[PDB]
Amino acid sequence: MIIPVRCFSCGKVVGDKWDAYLRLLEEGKQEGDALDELKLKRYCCRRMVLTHVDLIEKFLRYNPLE
Amino acid sequence: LMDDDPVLFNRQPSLHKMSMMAHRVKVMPYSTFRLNLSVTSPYNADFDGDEMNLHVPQSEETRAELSQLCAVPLQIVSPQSNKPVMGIVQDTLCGVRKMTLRDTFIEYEQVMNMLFWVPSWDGVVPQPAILKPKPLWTGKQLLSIAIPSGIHLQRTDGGNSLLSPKDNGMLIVDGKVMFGVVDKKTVGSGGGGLIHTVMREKGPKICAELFGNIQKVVNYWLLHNGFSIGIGDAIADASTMKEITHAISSAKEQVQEIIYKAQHNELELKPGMTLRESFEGEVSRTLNDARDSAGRSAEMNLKDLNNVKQMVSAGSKGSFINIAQMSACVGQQMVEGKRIAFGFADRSLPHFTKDDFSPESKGFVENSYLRGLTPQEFFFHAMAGREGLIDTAVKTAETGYIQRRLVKALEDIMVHYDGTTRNSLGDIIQFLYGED
Amino acid sequence: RHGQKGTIGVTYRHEDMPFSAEGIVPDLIINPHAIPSRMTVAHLIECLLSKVGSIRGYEGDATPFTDLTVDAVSNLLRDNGYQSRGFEVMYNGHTGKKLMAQVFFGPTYYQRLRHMVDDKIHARARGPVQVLTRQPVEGRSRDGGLRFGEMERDCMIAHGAAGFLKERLMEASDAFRVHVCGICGLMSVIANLKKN
Amino acid sequence: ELAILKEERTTTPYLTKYERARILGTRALQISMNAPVLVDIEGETDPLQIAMKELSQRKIPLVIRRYLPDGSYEDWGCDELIVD
Amino acid sequence: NTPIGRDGKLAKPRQLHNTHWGLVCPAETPEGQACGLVKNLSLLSGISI
Amino acid sequence: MNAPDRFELFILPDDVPKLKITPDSRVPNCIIIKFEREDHTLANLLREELALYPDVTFVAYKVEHPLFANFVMRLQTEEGTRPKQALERACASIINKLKTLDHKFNEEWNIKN
Amino acid sequence: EPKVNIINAQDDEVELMLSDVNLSLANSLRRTMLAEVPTLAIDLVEIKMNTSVLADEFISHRLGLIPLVSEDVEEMKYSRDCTCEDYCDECSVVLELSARHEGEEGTTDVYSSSLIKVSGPGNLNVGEPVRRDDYDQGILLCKLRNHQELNIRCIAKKGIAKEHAKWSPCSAIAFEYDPHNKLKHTDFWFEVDAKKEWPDSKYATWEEPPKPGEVFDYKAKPNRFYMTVETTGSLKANQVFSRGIKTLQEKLANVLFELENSR
Amino acid sequence: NLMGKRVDFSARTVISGDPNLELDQVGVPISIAKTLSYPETVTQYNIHR
Amino acid sequence: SALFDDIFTVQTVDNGRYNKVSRIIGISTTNSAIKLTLDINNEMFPVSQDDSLTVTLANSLSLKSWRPPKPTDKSLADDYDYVMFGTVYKFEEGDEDKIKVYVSFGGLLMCLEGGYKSLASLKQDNLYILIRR
Amino acid sequence: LETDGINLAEVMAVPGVDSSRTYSNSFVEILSVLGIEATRSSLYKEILNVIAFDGSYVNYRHMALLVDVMTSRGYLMAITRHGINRADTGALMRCSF
Amino acid sequence: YVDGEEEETIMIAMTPEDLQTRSLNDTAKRIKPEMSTSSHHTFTHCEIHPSMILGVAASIIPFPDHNQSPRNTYQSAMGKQAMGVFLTNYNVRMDTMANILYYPQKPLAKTQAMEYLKFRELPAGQNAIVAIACYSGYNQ
RNA sequence: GGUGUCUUGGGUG
Ligand SMILES: [Mg+2]
Ligand SMILES: [Zn+2]
Ligand SMILES: [Zn+2]
Ligand SMILES: [Zn+2]
Repeated sequence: MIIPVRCFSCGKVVGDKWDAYLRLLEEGKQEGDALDELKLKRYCCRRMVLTHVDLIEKFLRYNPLE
Repeated sequence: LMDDDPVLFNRQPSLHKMSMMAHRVKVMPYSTFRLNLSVTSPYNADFDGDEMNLHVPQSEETRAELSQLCAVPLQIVSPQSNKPVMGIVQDTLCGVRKMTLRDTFIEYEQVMNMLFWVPSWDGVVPQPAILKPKPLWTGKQLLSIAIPSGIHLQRTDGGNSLLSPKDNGMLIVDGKVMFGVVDKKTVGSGGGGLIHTVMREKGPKICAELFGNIQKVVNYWLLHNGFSIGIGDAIADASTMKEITHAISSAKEQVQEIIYKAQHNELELKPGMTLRESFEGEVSRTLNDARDSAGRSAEMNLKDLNNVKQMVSAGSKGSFINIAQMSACVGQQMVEGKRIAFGFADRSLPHFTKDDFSPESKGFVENSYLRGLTPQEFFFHAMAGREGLIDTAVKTAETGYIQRRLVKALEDIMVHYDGTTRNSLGDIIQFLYGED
Repeated sequence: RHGQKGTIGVTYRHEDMPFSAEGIVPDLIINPHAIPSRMTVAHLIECLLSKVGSIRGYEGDATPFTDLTVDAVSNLLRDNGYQSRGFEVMYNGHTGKKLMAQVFFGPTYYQRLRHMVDDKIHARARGPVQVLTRQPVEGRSRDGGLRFGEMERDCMIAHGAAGFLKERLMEASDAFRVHVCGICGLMSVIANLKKN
Repeated sequence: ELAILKEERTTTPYLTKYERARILGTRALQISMNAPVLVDIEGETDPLQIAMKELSQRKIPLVIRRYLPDGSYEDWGCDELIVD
Repeated sequence: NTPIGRDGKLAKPRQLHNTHWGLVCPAETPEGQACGLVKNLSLLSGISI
Repeated sequence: MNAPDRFELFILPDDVPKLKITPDSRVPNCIIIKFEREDHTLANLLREELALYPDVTFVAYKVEHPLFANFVMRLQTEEGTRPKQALERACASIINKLKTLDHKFNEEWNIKN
Repeated sequence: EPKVNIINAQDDEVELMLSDVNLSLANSLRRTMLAEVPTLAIDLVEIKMNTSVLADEFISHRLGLIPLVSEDVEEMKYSRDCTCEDYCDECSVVLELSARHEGEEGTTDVYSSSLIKVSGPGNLNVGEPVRRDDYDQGILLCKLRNHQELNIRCIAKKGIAKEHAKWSPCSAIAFEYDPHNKLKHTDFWFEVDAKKEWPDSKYATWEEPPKPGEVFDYKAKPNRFYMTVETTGSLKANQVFSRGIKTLQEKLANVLFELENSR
Repeated sequence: NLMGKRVDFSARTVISGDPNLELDQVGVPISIAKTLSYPETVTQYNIHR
Repeated sequence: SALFDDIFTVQTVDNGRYNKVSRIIGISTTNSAIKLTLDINNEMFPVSQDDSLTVTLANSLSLKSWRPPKPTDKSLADDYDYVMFGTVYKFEEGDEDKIKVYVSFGGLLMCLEGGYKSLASLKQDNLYILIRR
Repeated sequence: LETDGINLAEVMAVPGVDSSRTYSNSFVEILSVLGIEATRSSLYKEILNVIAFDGSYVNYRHMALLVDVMTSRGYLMAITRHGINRADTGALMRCSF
Repeated sequence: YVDGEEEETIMIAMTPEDLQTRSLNDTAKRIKPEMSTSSHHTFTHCEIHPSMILGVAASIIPFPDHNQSPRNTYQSAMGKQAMGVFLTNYNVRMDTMANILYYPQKPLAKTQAMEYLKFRELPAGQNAIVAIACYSGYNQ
């Protein structure tokens, strides 16, 4: 839905890295290199960001009803 | 409802009298029931969705009936096959096999914790098997702590001597294990094992407490030892792979020779059997023995540290066929007792040519699960599994009908005070029950 | 995704769970005794592929009937600085001592199924009865009772518990009182209890 | 007419599991209705355990009437059947 | 859905058949009394108009 | 709906003592201690501290159920020593060791700054 | 006798080797730092207007998971030990979040930096959401479109990680000992050779590998422990370590107190 | 309705395994322990409790 | 104060089946036809082929709850390198002068042949085994 | 010798055959030829064969009781309504089935 | 297109590589079948890809050719009961029951078919870190 | 103080 604040397994804060990750993917860096640069070293933290599906973009498309 | 109240506990279907047993209550949080794991065998239960019913007796007479007739300790031995039905299962087994190996040693601090974990421990620390240069206890000592005193057990496995080079067989003297790995043959539900012996000599209460003592000791030791399984436990080295593939090629050549003999009118028939049925029986024999030989090679390749081998050797899960199918060859698929029929015109699948009797055409799967099945082999194995699912889904109704009819036929039959076995009309069925 | 269903038996906190040398702790610990007799090798292969994909930052391809092999995946995994078969040295959470055996460790895709215990837990002491039979109604939502069917009766008969059976079928269910004529044996007796 | 004399009683001298269960249940129910207790109650308050104590000391004042398939019966006091 | 019905223990129409290849999924079928009677189309299956 | 509160792990009630000592009569000069609202963190520390004293002959602990936040500890000592006294001695020793550890860590951290 | 040797020391993490201590001590320290070091986290949320697509308790869970500066949290009181019938200014920190999208294009992101501390037991340095830099935007909380609004009053309280993971000052405490398996505490699974098939520990070069002529030693215990504490910014690494030590000290002092005053 | 029937004073829920229970023990949830009941006659041994 | 003193020459050592345990065979150097088969912990007392072991069997270490030994006390085990405690579970008073004793050291097994005059006093409940070199 | 089809009485007479040991797997034939006790023996043999085929072991007394109920009246009583409901028991038992 | 009846008369190559017999020795990759009985094959058709025989539910399974078929059937049944995000407009719909996972994650090991099944756009699971161990006995 | 009946389809054990 929206990026989780913490890593499930260990609890590192990954919620402040989604925008940097998107900008890194924009400038051509492949996913492993982007995750390396954000200093996500444990594969739990890495799969937190690598497997996220951002559905809030899809939910926001339905007009506010008030 | 409070602690130690007797309640009747039940899982459907109730196929035998040990599907409904009386338990003592212990109140706990969460919304799920809790069962000791050794009683999951008589219920035929597991923990992947199952539900069970609890009935509360509403008077003192029904409380006494439950506690004195239906209680779990009283049902350990069954009259169906005069053997125990509750045994040691899963980790407690695998763990006791690993713990009672000859080269398993324990230091003083883990020994102290394990001793304190035994509810019936009498507070006396046994002398260590090794006193110098460092006190070490063996797992056999710690397991012998669990067994009550006054127990003698003796088993011979393949004519072993009293010095047991393989550490097989079993000798128990005054409740202490002298030699022998403790596995399914000793703490399983088979007859003549340790559970049956303790039941017959000490009674149902001490036998019930034996399950708990052994479970606690082995679970602590396994918690601090560990046991796992990985993809590497199903992988055989190159030489065993060469042996397996050579055996499979030899069997394919044998099948091709049988095919040539049948086509040139040289096959030797069997009594009560057609030339085609003889041909099919001979081919099935050949391919089954091929799979068995490849499996034997794969099993021989496995080290004593292989985790699959440890689970099989403990007898807690899996068998030789599982190792064979995982590592060497899935083998031949059968649909309704026969090989894969020619569902298309003169072929099994439209990727074969007509009248091709080779093992690959009619459902022999040459690969293992590790290697992966081809699409044809995948489809044939799916057909066989579908046959199994249909059988499982469809036969249970006939079986339930048969058991209902048997119960209605025999429901009115009771042993009377004069020893006779009579029905509700008073007519004699047997002058003495069981003739003994 | 390989037929490996199960329910949660217990939950442990972060500090109680076993950890690897990198401080990674598992979300989930399943039992080894579900692999051998079920022969779900794809589960282990997929755990290995998922580990490699998460380490190298891509998604593993697990399409059936492709030319991928376990050996290539293990070569990649060892090149990434991990034991090539997915084993890791883990430590005991309670004591910090190493485990004597190494543990197959990695990510696996799990599913949250619709069956929750809180939608199934039901108890009934006394409650609504049926109009016709005066027996407990049927249904968890209606606060019903559980059926003590025929095979349950067979098991109680095998146990020889006659009193328990009578109490299940009478005082825990539709017990009633009727007056019969001692001469004609029909329940046609008109009774006025307040007038005796 | 249907009672059997104490000399020709040919049933087992041992309390069966069903007889023991019902005797204990009935005694426990009786004691829970403020009946007098024959044993010395030291620690236990549960009527079932008190009934077990009475059963062991052969002090339960009850009678088992064992019906035969022909309708006749034998009478055995609880104190004279043998408890294991 | 094949409307055979459960009145009859003929296991033949419940069976995965050779001609099912490519047309109906070899693995997806309900457990129990609908096993083999309720089928599921393969991804590239198509029904003529 | 049956889940207990997550603070009952550590918050001691007013009617529940923190610590309760009973003697083990089977062996001489031994005591059984039940620690309420504690877990392996204190238990393992105390156990491995006590296991290294010459006058302590037996020491062990267990957490009988993971869903209940307590542990029970069995501790025996020699004839002259009392197990209680050995328990205060172990507590004081671990306190001193932790204080020394803190001092050295602070000095190292300051130099590293 | 205990010794500490710091190998790397920055604000979020400290990597240190611990020596001349028992393994139980090191593991107790790891457990205490993971579970029993108090911090501050939002424990009570009050919704005024939430017209976002996200649910009220979804946003509440996310807000509870936001790290807050907890440097002075030890001078604060547990909300179960204050005489106040309702959290007073001294046992809680009150935060405000107000967000709103004006305009008919674009999406307004709601970040943790938008949280504003209103009250709290001043001048204690608690409560502020942790920023990485001066220009940090914090954690993503929600997203807002036209006329969607978020008006929230959060309460923050003192707690430990036993009660809920949101009070954990640490993410992952790496911990290991005996890189060369001299003590033989593990027994390596292998296919061909156990030395080739197992990667070396990252602290292998800190200890001498065993010589082939060497025999097994049955007197050696574990004596050197390599551990890397990491934080979420709520506390600093040295603060986490020192307060874990202090928490262990006070637990032991509690035990000592009960023993002496049960006499 | 006569050979089998629905009964009061019963409960049902998912089962779980517990290595720390005795063989003849079953763990009962608090909510079920409070919903179900046992009628206990008051006597001079249980009146205080 | 000992029951059976002797010196043995190790003949074969087959580690094979186990990793920390090896079975050794040894004939007495002074009185052949006295055979000894024994399982021993490798990591506590490594043994090589043709090595010479002084083996003692005793019913006590003096000159019921095990507690760790102090430095200050003394026992018979002070002069040896490898001490084990075991249970005699078979005394085979067999052929002419073949006498076999079977001892289980917590699952580590021992067999000892020889004439009756050597092993007559080895008919005990529990036996210590002590080893040098 | 093993043979397809069944004729016990006439094959039993054929010279060269051990007339005292010929056996049939149709116990109805046994009943018609050899009597009811031989029928009981054959019935137990068949049930034991079917059960113990796969290595399962059922204690003797249970199958003995089952075969004694089926041969108690002098003729083979099948375990069906057509067998069970021709007894002299009460109406309520028969209706309950 | 071919229906079941026409399939009787055709000779289908299983993969595009099967159209030519190769002359290997890979102990890991499975031996693609010899097909030696027939001297010269006259193929008329080729499969586009053999994995297309599976349906919607079976296509989620990773490496279904390494499993025994009953487990594939059980997963085909159980994957339909898995909490996910059935639709993106679940907030303007009013249904009797609905379950939405908080944080759906796409799988780390994926099949090609899920690109067409939208399983990566509307996932129904989470990648947990799993150890396989007999840790304390509560997972038996 | 009193929360109704029957069939169809999809699952869990
Ligand atoms: Mg199940
Ligand atoms: Zn992480
Ligand atoms: Zn009348
Ligand atoms: Zn306050």
